[PDB]
Amino acid sequence: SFGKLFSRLFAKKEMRILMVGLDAAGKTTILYKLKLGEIVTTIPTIGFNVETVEYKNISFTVWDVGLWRHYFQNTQGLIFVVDSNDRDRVVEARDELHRMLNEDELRDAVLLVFANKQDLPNAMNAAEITDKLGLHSLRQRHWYIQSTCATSGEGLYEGLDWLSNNIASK
Ligand SMILES: Nc1nc2c(ncn2[C@@H]2O[C@H](COP(=O)(O)OP(=O)(O)O)[C@@H](O)[C@H]2O)c(=O)[nH]1
Ligand SMILES: [Mg+2]
Repeated sequence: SFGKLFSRLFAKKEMRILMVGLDAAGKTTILYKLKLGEIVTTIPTIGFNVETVEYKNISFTVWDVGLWRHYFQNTQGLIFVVDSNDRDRVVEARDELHRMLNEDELRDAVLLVFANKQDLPNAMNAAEITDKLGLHSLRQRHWYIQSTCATSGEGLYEGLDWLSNNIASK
């Protein structure tokens, strides 16, 4: 499944794909669903828990948003996970997304937004999320938004296919 997607990137030097988002967005769930290796938790500085899956030359690195700079230098992809059902935190998610995009060291990173929890009845759809995250206003960035249900895995392949293809082409 996902392994073949990411083995496209074999030619690259050691790289990072950062996946961030507010607490409860579904990040840990997605990491587990990838099935690309054990999720290992480290605490590099007091109060800062990082989860990492190392698959071949790729480190999937996950923390909650809402001294990160040393991680950015080899980050090729940025995945931003939003709870599509959490209307009351979408403004906060927009702010955290754009602060991340304001980091000079992430200028060239490819952006994948997972609009997660699409299984939920009252979830905002991907178009609403796009509007509310100000994605249409980005002009230099390569970005894509993908509707997902992390607990079933639905949508993960499609979004990761896009992400890996976009990094690979560089
Ligand atoms: N309904 C629904 N629940 C989800 C989905 N993805 C994750 N969750 C749930 O949301 C909660 C938070 O997930 P978690 O992976 O720990 O979020 P994290 O804080 O971003 O690491 C858990 O109860 C998950 O089962 C989804 O697509 N749909
Ligand atoms: Mg988590």
